Amino acid sequence: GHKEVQLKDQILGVLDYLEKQQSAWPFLKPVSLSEAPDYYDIIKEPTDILTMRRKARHGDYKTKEDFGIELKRMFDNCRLYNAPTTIYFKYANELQTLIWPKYEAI
Repeated sequence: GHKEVQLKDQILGVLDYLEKQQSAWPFLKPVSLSEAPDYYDIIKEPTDILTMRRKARHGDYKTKEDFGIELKRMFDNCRLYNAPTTIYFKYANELQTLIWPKYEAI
């Protein structure tokens, strides 16, 4: 109904802002299974911006918190897989800092 429609539109607005930040490049699409099988040996709940966008468009987020859990996991996955000294880890920190207030405002 209208609450789910409104929520979808708000989530897509957050993902739009997310996707245009310089620190978003590592997170735009799923990690290639072909290129990086070892990634999926460590990360068992993968996600990325494109997958969240497609899920949102198709109504797969029933509540704000369902989206929040997956958005948080995107950053947590990077900081589990990659070392603290990598640019990826730093970009995860920078991007989460930027986006979390937008998420809370939903």
